Amino acid sequence: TDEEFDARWVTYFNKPDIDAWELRKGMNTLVGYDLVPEPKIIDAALRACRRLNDFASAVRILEVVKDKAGPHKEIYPYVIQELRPTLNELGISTPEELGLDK
Amino acid sequence: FENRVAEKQKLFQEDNGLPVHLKGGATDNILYRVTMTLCLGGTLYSLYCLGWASFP
Amino acid sequence: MAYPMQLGFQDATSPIMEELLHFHDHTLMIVFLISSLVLYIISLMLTTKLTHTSTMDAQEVETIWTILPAIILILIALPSLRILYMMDEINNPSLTVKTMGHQWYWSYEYTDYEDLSFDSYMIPTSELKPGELRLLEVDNRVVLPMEMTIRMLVSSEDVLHSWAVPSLGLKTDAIPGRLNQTTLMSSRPGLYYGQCSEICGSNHSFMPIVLELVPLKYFEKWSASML
Amino acid sequence: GARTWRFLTFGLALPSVALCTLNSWLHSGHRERPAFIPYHHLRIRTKPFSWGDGNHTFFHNPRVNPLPTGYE
Amino acid sequence: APDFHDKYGNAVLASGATFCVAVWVYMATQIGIEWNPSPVGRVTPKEWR
Amino acid sequence: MFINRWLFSTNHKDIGTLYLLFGAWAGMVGTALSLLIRAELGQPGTLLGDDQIYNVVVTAHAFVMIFFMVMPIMIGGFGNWLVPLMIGAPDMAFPRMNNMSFWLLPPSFLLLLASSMVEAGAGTGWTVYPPLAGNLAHAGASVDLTIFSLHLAGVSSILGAINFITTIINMKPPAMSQYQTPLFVWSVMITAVLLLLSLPVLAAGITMLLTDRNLNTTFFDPAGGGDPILYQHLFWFFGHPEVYILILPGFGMISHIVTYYSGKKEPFGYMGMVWAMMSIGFLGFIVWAHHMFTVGMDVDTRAYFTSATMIIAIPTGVKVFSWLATLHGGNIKWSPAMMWALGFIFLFTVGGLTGIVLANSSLDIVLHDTYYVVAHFHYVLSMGAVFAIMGGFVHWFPLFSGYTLNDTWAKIHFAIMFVGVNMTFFPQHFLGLSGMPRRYSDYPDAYTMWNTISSMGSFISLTAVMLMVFIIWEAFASKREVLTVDLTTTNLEWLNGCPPPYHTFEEPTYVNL
Amino acid sequence: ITAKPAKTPTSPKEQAIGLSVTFLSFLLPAGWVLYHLDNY
Amino acid sequence: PSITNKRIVGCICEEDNSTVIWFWLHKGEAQRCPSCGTHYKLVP
Amino acid sequence: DYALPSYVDRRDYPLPDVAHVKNLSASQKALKEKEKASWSSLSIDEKVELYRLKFKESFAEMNRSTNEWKTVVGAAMFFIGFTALLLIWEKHYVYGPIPHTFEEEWVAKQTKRMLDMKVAPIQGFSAKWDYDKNEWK
Amino acid sequence: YEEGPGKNIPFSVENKWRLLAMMTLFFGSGFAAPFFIVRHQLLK
Amino acid sequence: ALAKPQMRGLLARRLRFHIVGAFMVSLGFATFYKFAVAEKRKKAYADFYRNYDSMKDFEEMRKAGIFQSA
Ligand code: HEA
Ligand code: HEA
Ligand SMILES: CCCCC/C=C\C/C=C/C/C=C\C/C=C\CCCC(=O)O[C@H](COC(=O)CCCCCCCCCCCCCCCCC)COP(=O)(O)OCCN
Ligand SMILES: CCCCCC/C=C\CCCCCCCCCC(=O)O[C@H](COC(=O)CCCCCCCCCCCCCCC)COP(=O)(O)OC[C@@H](O)CO
Ligand SMILES: CCCCCCCCCCO[C@@H]1O[C@H](CO)[C@@H](O[C@H]2O[C@H](CO)[C@@H](O)[C@H](O)[C@H]2O)[C@H](O)[C@H]1O
Ligand SMILES: CCCCCCCCCCO[C@@H]1O[C@H](CO)[C@@H](O[C@H]2O[C@H](CO)[C@@H](O)[C@H](O)[C@H]2O)[C@H](O)[C@H]1O
Ligand SMILES: CCCCCCCCCCO[C@@H]1O[C@H](CO)[C@@H](O[C@H]2O[C@H](CO)[C@@H](O)[C@H](O)[C@H]2O)[C@H](O)[C@H]1O
Ligand SMILES: C[C@H](CCC(=O)O)[C@H]1CC[C@H]2[C@@H]3[C@H](O)C[C@@H]4C[C@H](O)CC[C@]4(C)[C@H]3C[C@H](O)[C@]12C
Ligand SMILES: C[C@H](CCC(=O)O)[C@H]1CC[C@H]2[C@@H]3[C@H](O)C[C@@H]4C[C@H](O)CC[C@]4(C)[C@H]3C[C@H](O)[C@]12C
Ligand code: CUA
Ligand SMILES: [Cu+2]
Ligand SMILES: [Mg+2]
Ligand code: NA
Ligand SMILES: [Zn+2]
Repeated sequence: TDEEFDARWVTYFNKPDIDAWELRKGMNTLVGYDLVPEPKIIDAALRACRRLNDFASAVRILEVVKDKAGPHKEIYPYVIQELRPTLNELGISTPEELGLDK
Repeated sequence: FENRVAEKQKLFQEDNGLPVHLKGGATDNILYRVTMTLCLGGTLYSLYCLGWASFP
Repeated sequence: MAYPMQLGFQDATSPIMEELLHFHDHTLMIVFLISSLVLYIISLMLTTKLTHTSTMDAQEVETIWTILPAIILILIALPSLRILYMMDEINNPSLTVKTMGHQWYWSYEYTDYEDLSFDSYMIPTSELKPGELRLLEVDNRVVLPMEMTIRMLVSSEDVLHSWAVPSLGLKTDAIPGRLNQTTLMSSRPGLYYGQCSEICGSNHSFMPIVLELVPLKYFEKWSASML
Repeated sequence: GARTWRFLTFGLALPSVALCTLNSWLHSGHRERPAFIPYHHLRIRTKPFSWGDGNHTFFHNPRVNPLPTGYE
Repeated sequence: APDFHDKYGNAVLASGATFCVAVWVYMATQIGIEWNPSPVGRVTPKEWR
Repeated sequence: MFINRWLFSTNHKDIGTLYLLFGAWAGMVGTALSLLIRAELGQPGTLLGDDQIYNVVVTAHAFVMIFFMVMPIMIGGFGNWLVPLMIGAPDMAFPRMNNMSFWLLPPSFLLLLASSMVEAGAGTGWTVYPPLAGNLAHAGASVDLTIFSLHLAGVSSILGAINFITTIINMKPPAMSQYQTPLFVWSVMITAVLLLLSLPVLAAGITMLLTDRNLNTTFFDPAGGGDPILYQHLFWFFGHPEVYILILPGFGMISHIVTYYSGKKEPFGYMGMVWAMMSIGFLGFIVWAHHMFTVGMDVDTRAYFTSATMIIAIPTGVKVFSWLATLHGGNIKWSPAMMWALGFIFLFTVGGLTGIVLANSSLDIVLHDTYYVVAHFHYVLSMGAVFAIMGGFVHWFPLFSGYTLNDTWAKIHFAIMFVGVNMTFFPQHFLGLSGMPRRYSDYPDAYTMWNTISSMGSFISLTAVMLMVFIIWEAFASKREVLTVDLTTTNLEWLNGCPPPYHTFEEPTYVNL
Repeated sequence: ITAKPAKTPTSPKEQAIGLSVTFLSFLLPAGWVLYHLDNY
Repeated sequence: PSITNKRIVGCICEEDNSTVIWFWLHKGEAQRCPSCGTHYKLVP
Repeated sequence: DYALPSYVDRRDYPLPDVAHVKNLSASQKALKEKEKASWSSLSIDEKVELYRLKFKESFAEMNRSTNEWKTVVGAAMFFIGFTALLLIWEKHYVYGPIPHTFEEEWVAKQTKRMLDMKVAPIQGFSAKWDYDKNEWK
Repeated sequence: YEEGPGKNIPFSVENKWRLLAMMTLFFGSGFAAPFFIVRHQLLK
Repeated sequence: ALAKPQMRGLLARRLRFHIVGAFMVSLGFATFYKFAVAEKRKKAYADFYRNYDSMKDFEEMRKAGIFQSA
């Protein structure tokens, strides 16, 4: 089920001592699927980036969420809406806020 | 006859840098030169024959 | 005969060529559709930023990919084989004519009743009468009765040739030591052209076939005149 | 291995059976029975059969198996 | 960082297309190639017999 | 050192390089012959003034393109380069015999070019049917030199097939089953099995023709109780497998190319692709008489050969749909090799479909020995083989050389070649339907327009060939050395760098169970 | 694929030379034979 | 095991996978298969 | 280099195996030290600098469309045009006259004879002639 | 034997102009050969 | 506030929609082709032969001088 898939990926990124290899393996695996990851999954991955002192990877994860949506323009702004409290809490600037959307 | 395979093993394993087709000694060189001379000479003769046969 | 800028078959002169035209129309519609589907699907696969790069399960889709092509092939083969068995069906011919291939001309033998035989050579371009067709005319045409079942027997006195008349649906190899049979029936009078259709050496391009289809009464008058 | 023999079972052997089933299916349907001729080398009766009336073969089909006196 | 395509692509496309059409039209119409088109709606049939 | 390395090779990579050079040279010969064909046909009348020479050119065109360009490039070149690398093997099983498979080809080619230079040539067609190919209608040495050319080519390929089958079965890592080998390796193993079984039958048939020409045998001579049709059965028993031999390595390269440039780790439906290639290989031995629908065989025989031939579309369609399903969801890299592969999928499909039209014996009566057949095989074989070769060549050139091509030039090359082959061959369908025979030096006037266009197309492809030579020069001239390529985790042939060292896998891969 | 900069870059002018010489190597010999077919 | 400081590993991540995952394994800290995360350690 | 992990900008491999920049100056090392504290205390320019140490191109950069199609299509048309020059040369210097059967008067006679023998009278040819009005339909 | 780019081939790429001459002779000889064989047969 | 858009199976949804569209187009083409080609051809042959007089056709050809034998 969708709920069980999402729960497993939240658990994966929530492991306190997740290492850099596991963060990369998780994101590189997840973006192979026919889906844009749920905000709860991205929230967990962004907090992993914080535990790993990796600001750049947090920005890259927001870029690949936008990318996975393809022409479905409504997905990225919905995701950023849902992540706003976490972005504010962790001081994560969006790619747009950084000019990296060119 | 006596089993002289060990003596041939020693000859063909000698660290002399020779490829296996020349490792038996001077007779290998002679047989190689006869073979290659007949092959190359024969091939040149086949081309001459082609030249002859290409015209009435 | 063919005409300039022709895309398809010569107009059918025999019932079996008519059948072949209808069967080709059916088959070409399938060829077009499958060609077009493959091109369309290529374009569909190549026109999205959406991705799915993880392992995909193939089992379900391979049922569609084998069953649907099997059905299509059956739908081609059924009418194909119906025509094959029609073109073999026992007919009672009223006439047998032999043709022998040679390097490079045809001979014809009408030996049902009289020993009539003659040779049939291409008219050289320098000898064509005004309005006659380059590489297609012969000196002696194959005079035959229209609207009658004719048995053609085909052989060769030298190398392989092949006796063809596209508008009648005919092509039978001419093999020395072998007597190959085909059936000819023209729905119409007129002149019907074909060309040698097995490479037989330097003048393969230059040993055509010309049938002259006339009413039975005129065929009989022609036969009687030949005595 | 088992994997290779399963591959042969599903990939070659059963497809062959399906094709021969298709072939048989297409050529099914009754052919016109031949004129009865009381040939003396056929419909042999040297002793009555041990079932029925003694004059019918074990898997007698009235449509295609004439008796010594002809079709039923 | 403008590349070769940014600098020359427009010129290559316009000059290539112009040259290609002009030379094929000349070849097709001006050097006596016999296309042998259909006589339908083109040829007036003339007595041959 | 130069003679030891290049005349006395026991190295799979150097022998692969020799085959690629040989094949590229043969391709120039074959192309020149093809342009002479289309120059003779490019306006009505005679150009050469000698129809025997036209027939010699057609015959040589086919033998050069099949035996000296396609098979050497696909099997000798890509096969020798890639197969050992893709299974982590240190070389071929028989590295010295491998070198003789190569060195038989220059003599084979010399015999073919001797055939064309003595007497009036072998104007037979590549089928070499008696009695035209016999000692009356083709007296003198030309046909015998053609037969001997084919004997040497046949020995080369039989010994090569033994080498590839042994290598692929015996020299994988001990943990790697056959079902863990890449599709290109499968395609070469299957091709090799077809060669091993088919070439000996050709060898028997052409040997019979040799003895009918020189030892007063009558296998094919009715005066002695022989039969020209027996030759046709023996030739085509080889010749149908041969057309699958020409395409199968191409199917293997296409699978690798489509997977690579779709950004995938694997082709869609691996076991279906293996099944389809084995099914095509098997069915390829039971269909040959579709080359003989006009020779006078029995109706039930025609019915069987129609039906068996149509079956090949099913496994073939699984491969085409599987390539499409490999693109599906890809991060597509529009590389020149990807363009070659997409051109392949479409043009192969068109040619395969006109094959299905021809499989219908009834319609084949009217299409046999016409330009419809020429159109069919120039789509599926000529474009299919050549597009797979050019895709493999631009994909793997950096592996083999250590240098990159100019991608923009390679895309221009593709675009020119796509226009040229379609302008050349598409109109030949109309010529066939309207009844123009093949193997003709001239045609009735009605056929002028489509012959004119076809011949103009042939020059466009020539421009593409010349540009290809410039593109290879420019890569060797500029010396852009490769650093990295992506997807090495699923493309083992790249993991030793570009070019790989003379000896690779001295220490084999570690693969556990 | 990633690569080092060209060791021996081939300028536009160098490419025009190589392209020209390549085309001429194909066209001149065949052209000579085809021009002289009459003489044959 | 290796006679040197690196060796190519192929990982068949699951039984009956047709896809083998290839990578150089270097001397030092254990590396992981990039597909399944299986650990490998070189032992010169 | 072939045997080591490498950097790749690929939309489907967003977190590559190595950082774009392997060897840091003292200022870049201090910024990585700063990265261990609150990111809210990081400036915009510092956030962009951390991104550029880790990655070479952004998604927007790696995904950009190019003008290459113009060069490819234009160059292909140039070489196809060059081909017509070869065909003009062939027509001028290789091809002699075509047969007299292509002369206007021969074609007019040949066309009448084709209509008189009713070539392709169902669809192909004679079908397009009006035999009542003595003109093309 | 010599290893690496430009060293695993039976021809030199040391000089791009010598290379152009060798490639010209190589592919040109193959392309020319059928024209000269046709000429040889016609001159019989 | 923005509502949740579909985030799962976007590639599969696109494929399904366009495979159905390709089917519908194939049906429309089969209808065009039956009318423009296959039925056109059946009707042309049937119309030609419905009142066809082979003797009158022969007499026209003979008067035009086409035949060797008549
Ligand atoms: C690459 C080489 C190659 C390949 C692969 C093929 C593939 C096929 N060929 Fe062809 N063929 C030749 C090379 C090739 N051929 C050559 C050289 C000749 C001439 C020899 C000579 O005389 O000189 C020839 C001649 C030849 C003839 C003899 C014609 C004659 O001389 O009168 C026939 C007869 O059936 C034939 C049929 C086929 C068929 C049915 C296939 C099939 O394998 C095609 C299968 C492919 C597809 C069908 C397309 C993909 C499928 C799908 C997208 C699925 C759905 C499709 C359907 C439901 C139909 N070909
Ligand atoms: C692989 C097989 C193949 C290939 C590639 C070709 C390529 C070409 N062929 Fe054909 N041809 C045949 C196989 C092939 N042919 C066969 C079997 C016959 C029948 C013979 C007979 O009837 O007996 C035939 C017959 C045939 C005829 C019919 C002759 C007749 O019936 O009278 C025609 C007519 O136009 C023709 C034209 C062409 C043209 C214009 C090309 C090409 O010009 C099309 C463009 C392709 C290229 C120019 C090739 C490019 C490749 C290279 C240069 C290799 C590069 C190498 C590396 C990158 C490593 N060929
Ligand atoms: C689906 C097929 C499977 C077969 C099963 C069917 C029948 C019973 C058992 C069969 C055993 C095999 C052979 C015995 C002999 C004859 C039967 C042959 C097979 C059969 O069933 O033949 C039938 C006749 O059966 C008859 O006579 C019937 C005869 C019944 C009695 C048989 C007598 C037993 C013979 C003794 C056996 C001796 C064994 C010796 C062992 C060796 C020891 C050293 C054929 O039917 P039909 O109507 O003539 O023609 C068809 C017309 N539509
Ligand atoms: C008109 C006349 C035309 C005919 C021309 C004849 C053609 C060519 C001339 C033949 C010259 C032959 C010279 C000997 C070849 C020996 C090959 C051999 O024996 O090859 C072996 C492999 O093939 C094996 O085993 C099994 C394979 C062994 C095959 C032996 C040679 C066969 C040659 C002809 C075969 C035709 C087949 C007939 C069927 C059509 C050894 O492989 P290598 O790579 O060497 O070494 C590997 C090392 O590990 C060994 O220590
Ligand atoms: C009728 C004639 C019409 C003109 C046709 C001209 C066709 C050639 C166009 C040039 O194309 C470019 O050439 C660059 C220069 O080689 C390539 O960059 C390559 O060159 C350098 C390596 O030395 C690096 O800067 C690049 O990364 C590298 O990809 C680049 O890919 C390519 O698009
Ligand atoms: C199928 C592939 C072929 C494609 C066509 C090739 C395109 C033509 C290339 C040019 O070839 C040359 O053409 C010249 C004419 O333009 C010839 O000069 C010939 O004619 C000249 C002018 O009449 C004389 O000055 C020369 O002596 C005389 O050899 C010359 O021999 C020949 O090399
Ligand atoms: C008769 C046959 C005709 C064949 C003609 C061949 C035409 C090929 C034109 C190539 O032009 C370019 O193609 C690139 C790729 O080759 C494009 O990359 C862009 O588009 C792609 C998306 O479709 C992306 O993958 C790339 O990253 C992106 O930069 C690029 O913008 C475009 O200028
Ligand atoms: C005496 C000698 C021993 C050989 C040995 O062990 O070296 C024997 C053993 C087997 C003998 C061979 C076998 O007996 C078979 C053959 C018998 C014939 O009568 C003589 C030749 C013949 C071919 C023998 C030659 C020779 O006498 C051999 C070789
Ligand atoms: C059984 C075998 C291997 C499975 C495996 O071990 O991975 C698979 C591989 C390819 C399969 C075949 C291909 O997918 C093509 C056919 C697809 C149909 O849906 C069933 C029959 C069909 C003919 C398949 C039967 C069987 O499932 C095959 C033969
Ligand atoms: Cu007689 Cu061809
Ligand atoms: Cu075949
Ligand atoms: Mg034939
Ligand atoms: Na001609
Ligand atoms: Zn793994």
